[PDB]
Amino acid sequence: SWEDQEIVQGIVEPAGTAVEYGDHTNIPLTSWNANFERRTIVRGELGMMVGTLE
Amino acid sequence: SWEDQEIVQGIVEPAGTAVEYGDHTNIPLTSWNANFERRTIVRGELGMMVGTLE
Repeated sequence: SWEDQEIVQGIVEPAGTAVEYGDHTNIPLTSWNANFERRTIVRGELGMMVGTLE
Repeated sequence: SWEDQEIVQGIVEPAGTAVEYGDHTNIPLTSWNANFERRTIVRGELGMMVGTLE
């Protein structure tokens, strides 16, 4: 909006590996991780000056 | 028109580079420059002379 300072984008990485089944074996677990990437806004200005005789 | 001396064509170069915006910063100014390129007209003459016996 030209007054804001940053633009944010997210990223999520899932994780988890399968295991051979067993009745009494421990249950393996899945999970996920989250990261964010930010970009800064740069604003520029330019102007002009005009006289009368000019 | 074969009697004029020059043919003139204009050229305009704008100028001005932006700067980062600031609330209390100096306003940058754009401008322009003008030049006029001239080409000279060249006249050439050729004649003939015929005699009676010739």
